[PDB]
Amino acid sequence: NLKADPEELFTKLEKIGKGSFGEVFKGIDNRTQKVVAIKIIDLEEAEDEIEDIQQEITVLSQCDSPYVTKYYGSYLKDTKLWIIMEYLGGGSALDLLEPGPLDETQIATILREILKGLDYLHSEKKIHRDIKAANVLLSEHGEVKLADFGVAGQLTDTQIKRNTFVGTPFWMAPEVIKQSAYDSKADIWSLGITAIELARGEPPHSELHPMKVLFLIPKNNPPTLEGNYSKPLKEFVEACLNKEPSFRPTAKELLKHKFILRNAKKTSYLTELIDRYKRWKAEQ
Ligand SMILES: Cc1nc(Nc2ncc(C(=O)Nc3c(C)cccc3Cl)s2)cc(N2CCN(CCO)CC2)n1
Ligand SMILES: [Cl-]
Repeated sequence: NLKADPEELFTKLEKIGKGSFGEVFKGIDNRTQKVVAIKIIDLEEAEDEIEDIQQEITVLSQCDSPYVTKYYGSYLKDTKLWIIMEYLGGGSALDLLEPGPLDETQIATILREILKGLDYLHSEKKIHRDIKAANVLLSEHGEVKLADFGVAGQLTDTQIKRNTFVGTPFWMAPEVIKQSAYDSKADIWSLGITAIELARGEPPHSELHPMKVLFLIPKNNPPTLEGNYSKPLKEFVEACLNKEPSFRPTAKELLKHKFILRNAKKTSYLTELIDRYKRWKAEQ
């Protein structure tokens, strides 16, 4: 369902990011005047990532959830491919960390919405494989959605596990680094690392070279959350960061975890964080 002539339907506005894959622009849906995000990739300079792009578009085209960035479509325009998504204006969860620490209500609220996204994806037999705060985006009023499906994987009846080495090293599950047969439980490990990232501001080993953690993670005991945090938060992290994937809970099970039930509140309260970042960035 590749479409054509994107500028008949969208207005391309200013660059807002990226990067490695391509360049990302703000845009307008001319039909509704809603704002969109447009990733433009020139495919005559592709040339190996082309297979990954095809996979990314496939995954995007099959997702339909409040907890995953809304996909408008992929458009051919001469030599270039336009990947068009809803624009979320609140920043990423990583951005929201920059001015300072979160409290456990904010951490639980964000984790609960990530979990609803993971529950959705995993129920569709999809694996995100790059869960981290940078890939968790917020609307300007605090809605929280998963983004960047650039390395997302799909399980099928004939392929019940993946084994591809993808992800971001600090957040990668040990079985992914080992290139063992793995599934959605890899996302649950990454969620654990993300919980530490939300609590501490950065993942375990964050001051080491990424290549070095590739040997450390499979060997070392799993990270724990250290510091003056509630016991249920520490337990939530511990549950996620089990070396044996089958011992990790599902996303569905974690939604009922004491940490989430006791501390998560309305997403609209996250506007406080969004405002904090806006103030901070304006003074930086
Ligand atoms: C880089 C960036 N994106 C933003 N919102 C997005 N919504 C959806 C996105 C998305 O779907 N991208 C994407 C695409 C399009 C294809 C493949 C894969 C992916 Cl990941 S990106 C907001 C933002 N700003 C807001 C907050 N700041 C001001 C504070 O003062 C800074 C600027 N900056
Ligand atoms: Cl928004």
